[PDB]
Amino acid sequence: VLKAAAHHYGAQCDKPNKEFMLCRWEEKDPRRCLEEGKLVNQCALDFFRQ
Amino acid sequence: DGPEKNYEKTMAILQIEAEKAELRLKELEVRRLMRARGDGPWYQYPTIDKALIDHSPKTTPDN
Repeated sequence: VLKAAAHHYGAQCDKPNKEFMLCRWEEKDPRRCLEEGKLVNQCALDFFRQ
Repeated sequence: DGPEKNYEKTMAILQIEAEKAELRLKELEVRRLMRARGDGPWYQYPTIDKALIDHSPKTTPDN
């Protein structure tokens, strides 16, 4: 299911996903970007909701 | 030749040799300190060069 909608998911949810990746690639600690991970999941859910 | 010539020559030779002895003892002390502390130009054993490290973005975020 994810792979079928993978391309559209990346296009629609680019900004929240990219922000989270930047956080994990700068803070270098999963305990500092937990909230950013939440936003990615929420935005992913909205993508599938549409 | 005159005796004063040999007198002055002896004085000069004594000064040179004594300074050499002072320098030799000084060198031994300096060498011991450098080899016991590594804070001088001598006895600087090589360490890994930091230039080799690559800071480019890796695959996993937590390096």
